[PDB]
Amino acid sequence: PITFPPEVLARISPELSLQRHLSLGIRPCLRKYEEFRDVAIENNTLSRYADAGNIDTKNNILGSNVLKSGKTIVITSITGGIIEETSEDIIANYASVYPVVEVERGRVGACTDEEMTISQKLHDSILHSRILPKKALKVKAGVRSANEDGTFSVLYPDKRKWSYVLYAKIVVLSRTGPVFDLCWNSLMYALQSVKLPRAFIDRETYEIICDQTKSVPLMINAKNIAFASNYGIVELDPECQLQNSKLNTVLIADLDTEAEETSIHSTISILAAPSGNYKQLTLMGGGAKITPEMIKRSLLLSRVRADDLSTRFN
Amino acid sequence: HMSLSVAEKSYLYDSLASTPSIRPDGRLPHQFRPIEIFTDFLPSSNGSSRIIASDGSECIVSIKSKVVDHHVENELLQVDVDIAGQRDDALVVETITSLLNKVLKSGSGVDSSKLQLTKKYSFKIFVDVLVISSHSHPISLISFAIYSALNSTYLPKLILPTFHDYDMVKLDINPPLVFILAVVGNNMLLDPAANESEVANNGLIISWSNGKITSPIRSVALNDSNVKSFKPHLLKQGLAMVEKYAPDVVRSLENL
Amino acid sequence: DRRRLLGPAAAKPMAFEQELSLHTGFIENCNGSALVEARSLGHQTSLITAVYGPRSIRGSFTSQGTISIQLKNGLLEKYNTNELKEVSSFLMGIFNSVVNLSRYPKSGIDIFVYLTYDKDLTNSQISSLIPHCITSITLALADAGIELVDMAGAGEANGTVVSFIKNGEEIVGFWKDDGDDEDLLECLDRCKEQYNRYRDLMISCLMNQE
Amino acid sequence: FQFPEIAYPGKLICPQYGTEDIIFNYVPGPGTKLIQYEHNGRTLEAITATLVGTVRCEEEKVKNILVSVLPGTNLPKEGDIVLTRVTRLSLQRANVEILAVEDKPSPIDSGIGSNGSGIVAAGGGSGAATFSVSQASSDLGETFRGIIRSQDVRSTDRDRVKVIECFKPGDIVRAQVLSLGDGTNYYLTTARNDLGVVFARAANGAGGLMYATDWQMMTSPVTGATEKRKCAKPF
Amino acid sequence: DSMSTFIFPGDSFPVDPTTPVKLGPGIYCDPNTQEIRPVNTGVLHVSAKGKVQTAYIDYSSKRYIPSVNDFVIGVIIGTFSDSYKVSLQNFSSSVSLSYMAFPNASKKNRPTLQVGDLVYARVCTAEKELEAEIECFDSTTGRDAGFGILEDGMIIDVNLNFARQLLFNNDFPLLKVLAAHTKFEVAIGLNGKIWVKCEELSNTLACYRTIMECCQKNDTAAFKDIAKRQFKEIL
Amino acid sequence: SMSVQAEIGILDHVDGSSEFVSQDTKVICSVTGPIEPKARQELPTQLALEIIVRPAKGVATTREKVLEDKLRAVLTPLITRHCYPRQLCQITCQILESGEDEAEFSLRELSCCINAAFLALVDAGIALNSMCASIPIAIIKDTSDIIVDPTAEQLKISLSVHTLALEFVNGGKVVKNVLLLDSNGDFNEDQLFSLLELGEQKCQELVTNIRRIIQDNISPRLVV
Amino acid sequence: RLEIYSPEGLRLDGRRWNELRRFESSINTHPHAADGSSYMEQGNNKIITLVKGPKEPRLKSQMDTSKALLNVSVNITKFSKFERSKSSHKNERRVLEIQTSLVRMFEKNVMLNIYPRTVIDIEIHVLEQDGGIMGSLINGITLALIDAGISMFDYISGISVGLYDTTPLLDTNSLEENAMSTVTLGVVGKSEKLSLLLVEDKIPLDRLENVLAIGIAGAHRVRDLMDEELRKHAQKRVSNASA
Ligand code: NA
Ligand code: NA
Ligand code: NA
Repeated sequence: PITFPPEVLARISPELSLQRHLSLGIRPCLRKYEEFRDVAIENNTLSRYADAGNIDTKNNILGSNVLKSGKTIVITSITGGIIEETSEDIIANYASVYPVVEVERGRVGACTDEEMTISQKLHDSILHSRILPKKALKVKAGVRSANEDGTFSVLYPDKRKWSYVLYAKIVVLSRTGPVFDLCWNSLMYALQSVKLPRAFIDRETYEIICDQTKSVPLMINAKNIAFASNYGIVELDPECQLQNSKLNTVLIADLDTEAEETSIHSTISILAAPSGNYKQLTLMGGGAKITPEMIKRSLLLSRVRADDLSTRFN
Repeated sequence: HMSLSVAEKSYLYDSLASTPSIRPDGRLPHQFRPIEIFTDFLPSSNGSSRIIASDGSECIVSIKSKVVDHHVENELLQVDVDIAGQRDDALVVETITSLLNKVLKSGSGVDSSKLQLTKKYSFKIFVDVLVISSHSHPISLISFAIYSALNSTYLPKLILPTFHDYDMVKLDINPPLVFILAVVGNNMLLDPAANESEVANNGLIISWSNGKITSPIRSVALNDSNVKSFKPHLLKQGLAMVEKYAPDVVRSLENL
Repeated sequence: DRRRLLGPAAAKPMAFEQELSLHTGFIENCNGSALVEARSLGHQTSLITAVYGPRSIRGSFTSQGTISIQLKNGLLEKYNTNELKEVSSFLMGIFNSVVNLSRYPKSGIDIFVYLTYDKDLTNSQISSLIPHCITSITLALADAGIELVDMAGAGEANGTVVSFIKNGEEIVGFWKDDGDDEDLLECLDRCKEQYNRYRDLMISCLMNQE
Repeated sequence: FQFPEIAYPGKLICPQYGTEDIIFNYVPGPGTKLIQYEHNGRTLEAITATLVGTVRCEEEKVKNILVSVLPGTNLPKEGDIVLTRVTRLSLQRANVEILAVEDKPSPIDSGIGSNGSGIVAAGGGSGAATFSVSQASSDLGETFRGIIRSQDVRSTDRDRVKVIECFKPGDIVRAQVLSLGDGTNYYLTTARNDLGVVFARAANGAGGLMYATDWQMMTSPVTGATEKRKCAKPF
Repeated sequence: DSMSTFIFPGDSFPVDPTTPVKLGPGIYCDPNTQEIRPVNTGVLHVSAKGKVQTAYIDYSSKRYIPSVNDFVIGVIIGTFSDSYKVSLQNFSSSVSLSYMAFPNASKKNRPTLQVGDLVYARVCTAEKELEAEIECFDSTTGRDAGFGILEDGMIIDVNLNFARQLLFNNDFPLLKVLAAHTKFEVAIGLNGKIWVKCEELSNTLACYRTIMECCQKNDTAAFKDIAKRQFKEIL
Repeated sequence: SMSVQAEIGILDHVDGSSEFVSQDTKVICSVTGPIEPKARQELPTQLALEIIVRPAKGVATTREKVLEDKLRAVLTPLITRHCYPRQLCQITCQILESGEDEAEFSLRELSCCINAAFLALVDAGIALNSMCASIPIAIIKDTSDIIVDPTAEQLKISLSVHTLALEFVNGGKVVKNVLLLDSNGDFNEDQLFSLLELGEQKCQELVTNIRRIIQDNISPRLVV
Repeated sequence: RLEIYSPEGLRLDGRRWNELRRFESSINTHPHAADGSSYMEQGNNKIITLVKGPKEPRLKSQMDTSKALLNVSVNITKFSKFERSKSSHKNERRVLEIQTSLVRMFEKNVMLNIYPRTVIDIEIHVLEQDGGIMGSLINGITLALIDAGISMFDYISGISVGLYDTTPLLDTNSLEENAMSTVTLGVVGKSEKLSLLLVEDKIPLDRLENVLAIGIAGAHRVRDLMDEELRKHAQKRVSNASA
């Protein structure tokens, strides 16, 4: 009786592996249909403001997050810069971060389609979910006036304009499936931990420089913070069903384990807020027919997942 | 040269590991191959050197200078290496670049004070290396060329700084030398040939300055086929060998 | 950059003896993996290695294995690219001495070392970081099922990194970059003690874990 | 003395020979290597484990013995059984890609999802155009490639073999490695009862899975139609 | 049936279920659902009967796909050990032309065709798993079948529909309006290639121009006029 | 209410080509295939897709990469790929005019890209499983109304934006599947399903119109 | 502004309108590095040209069954100018244009068809630069290719001519190249036929022909020089090799 390990079976016949597992009410990732992977978070451990008592001088990380789901790890770090500005709920008044996603797989070289699309979609979804107002990125410049004559002190208000620019570096270790959701959630927690450094100043122009210790809260709209979910729609093939000693379709949550990623072509992805509103929805009917029922169950599961991810910490 | 057969490698290794070692051209373990050097041929540069080895390895070094604030530029000496047939991205090129930058670090590679003009300004030294040809690790080749170039380097004379229009002062400094050694069995070899480097158990990069064995010191695989471990007494042998046979390289290079 | 979101160009960046934990096989999409965390007084480090291989190589037939080593800056861009590639070359030499390359013709082994965390509260740190790199790479290679003639170990003292095999009888690696001038023998002894401890810890980790 | 049973890299198992009576000659098998260590200013020739796992000394035909180390308590080699995917077909040969070597997937990451949302080959995306040959062995989903020549399909009747009746694109074929070949391809064979098509789909990968009915024939359960392959014997 | 009807991919197939129907281009039999479904946009074409009717969809295409018994015009782009590498269309997968595939051909007597030569051949093999094969002889008897080299002519790129119409439809006036002006040799290749040679270069040029202009225009009756204006030898 | 302009077979050196225009959004697409793929693109049992999207202004970025990704998600199940094993289909879209504020939105461009790509695939003669139609839909800030084919102005004040690409069979009367639904902004379930019903109707309208446009210039090419 | 051309008819360097800079060449200067080689000095321009081949193609791509592959690599060192360039020039579009220009120049001169399934790599190092560098590159390539024994139809002589107001100035240096438009010419042998014609800045049409007239002539002189070296180097190394 010839036999293949689950790994190499997932390599050889992903569809058959998926169907066979689903015939037993389980998945090749050893979770049942609507069972998410648990998540664990280490928040603000890499930031320079990690320790208020002993602030790291060399560090330039404004925000930090370390997420772990299943066996996949995501490390997100928020750095910053300043741009000189020139010259409602509408989208014009909102901002976004500029993320660089680095999914650690065997290769070395320029960005893959995965990394590029995940980065861009992170940016765009941050913009459209309206989590970060442009107003919150405005810098209130203090001025460095000289102590008597002999050194220098800075005065902040309790004359050009300026704006904060946030950058995100997101590295993904031990990828086993689609990692956009993990990146989004990690970036959310990371954004919640960001502290904006205070800034001061002295055809010719003087540079603006950030204060070493002082920092103000990055005030984001907590109302609009959503969390990410993904789902697969699988059509059961009668021949590949196990004996377990007329067509059916099942909904699957939190895809993983290659067999699922290779076989499933009908996918749903949601950014859902704890309040009840939805920030993003993506339907791709590459395989099985996407019915309204599936959409509704997906929205339900996305919202409970959102409540879960927003409540489980603090 | 490179890509020798297993038979050739066995023969060469057996000759090089026997006591005493028999080198393919009959050289003594401490003997260098004939090279010749030319200087002062690039007028546009402050210094210049060209070194040609007997096996064909040829290198060119240019010495240029520019005024900089120490405070904004703490590094007053920068080495840029360009090897022909190798991209600037290449691992070996950046390795050699880093190494050379460390041998020549203004910190203690050379005497920084000799560069100072004013308490706010000085000459930054740009050392540009162009390896035209190389059949072995070119680190010693480059090092020697740089030595010659620096020992024949002239800079504009100070009188914001203004400079003499026609008169220039010779840059006085003791440039360091980097030596490369081949570890074959229990034998240490100076100036390893390509075929010698193809069978060498390992290698030793040993820097040298003012008559002292200075840093950086590296162990370096001269190949990937026969890289083996070595005993510490061999390292001691290499160091002793350098500090014994270095002042004659220094007096040979510094006699003009 | 056309392949990255770097944001506005007008913007400018914001300016302003030791305990060991060793684990293996926690990264699922590679052959080998190792987590090494080190804690000394007022100094804490932590790094991860991943061995992808034996993989296929582009180009002509090769008679033996071809090892690549890639150092990746973690968090802070702490080190120069040239120095990273130099250290990479050093490690390549070491594990060219250690790995049984004859077993892997026409094949490439790619090793990645992520320098996630390196915060030392004390107020050229590459040297002190190299032995942990070597530890992690040996662990990950053993974890990947990549054959090793020995367990490559190392130690650091006075800017002198020395990497040993065979119970410290012979040397596979020697790195000396300034870091003051002291005689060679005691650096050898200290680095050898570090090596032996690291070796014991690594075999222990390879016996509780694999 | 008795050979130690647990093994780690750098650990010495036994000397080159041993007498207990006759003089066992020790052959360094998989996971071991014959290294000449130096002790007390003197030479010792020993079999050394190069892997982590249980050592085994098994006996095959004064009399020498095979010493190896097995993981637990890879790379295609000559004689190794590999599971492959038929990529190309021609009158002379069958091009395949190695998916697994001895119940071990190669590579470990196939690169799924790397290239986007459609159905894309390992190097059919943006990443393949910007791959650094200088700094890496191969790209993300790159596999060891293999060739099953028409002659090496069967044991007999090798002269007039139609590869189109043996394999189809997309088929999963169980093969054995004849030779290392060149840099591009291993040379494989299916000339054994346990070697050949282990998985196949009707209509050249488009239809549903077929099952092996006879040595040279599979059939589809839903259609009933039969297709001609060279089936590896199950069980 | 006899009434041809416009059809889109996904539309319901309108032929008689009880009547057996052999399926041509445009009509796809789904490997999983076993449903008969149209996959090309165009005109649905049902032949009368016989023994079974043919249902096919005539659709506008520019890209040729090799099918057996097709007369094609290729260009030699490579020479191998026992075959020619031939191109039926730029950027398309090449086709094989055996050295044995010629009249009076043996291992001692080889064909004299070089890289860059035009060959007029018949698609003898077009398997979906293999490289297509063409021939320059009657496969049955082994003698000349009107195939072979095309020398010193001019080639014309044309859409598939135009070429098929040119080879099969005798009520097509282009050849007739061309014959009205000059004597010419023509080779028609279903791969969308038309070879033309006249005794005088001027006349061949005229043929080229008028054939291409006729190809760009949908109206058939215009041809004569075009030919006139083209053979009036304007610049 | 919704009227579009569309042309077919406008490019000479490709197998198929199309020009799609909705409001101010203008996109030209080309298709070459099935042709020989390079080894890294090749698939054993099915057609491989090389998809390219070029912006109206500037040079291709990650934005256009996402556009290519979604376009691929739409076109992959559309094409009968198993008819062309080990072959390539080259699909290139050149956005001539965005018809929307590029920095904030790209849904118009995406929809027109899908429509144009479909039309060009039809013109090329490539086997398609079924028909397809895509529309952009917006929900406005104050009115909270659902606008199909929204203008750039309407987009500026939109509360949410949506791309709806549907797959049609049987004369364009039956919805086989939803190829793509890309929803971004703030919205709820009720709004979603209202948007889906209206969207489906308008997309059916678009399918009909597209059928007519296709037959209008394909029919004269063919013989009775 | 300064007397680029004095009423006396002299230039800043002291040359007249129709005089070449100092032109010296050396052949077989790197016998252990390349099959052919040339070191060349034109004014202050100092260039090393290395010809490797014909040889086996590195890849089993880039192999042509009908002709040889010709590659040209131009290395403009960072120390070629007075002010060191902090940036490499290797991937600049200017350098790529120069490379492709030289390649397409010598594709029609070198008999590539008699070296099929081979690759001819040309490796150039510009050690020092002082204007008119294109013609210098051309001359270096010609010399090195001839030294390699690689067959070609004729010499190709490169020269530059600036246009100051009404008068053209032959073989312009760096100072003349600035504040003036220049034409670069690649002339085949002693013929009037041009391999290369490069104009990168605005020039009055009605005065272009005249600029060519002297240019060609100058190029001819350059040919006579290169020739004069080769023969000598030939005459020397064919007599000493005897007995
Ligand atoms: Na290898
Ligand atoms: Na000439
Ligand atoms: Na003259």
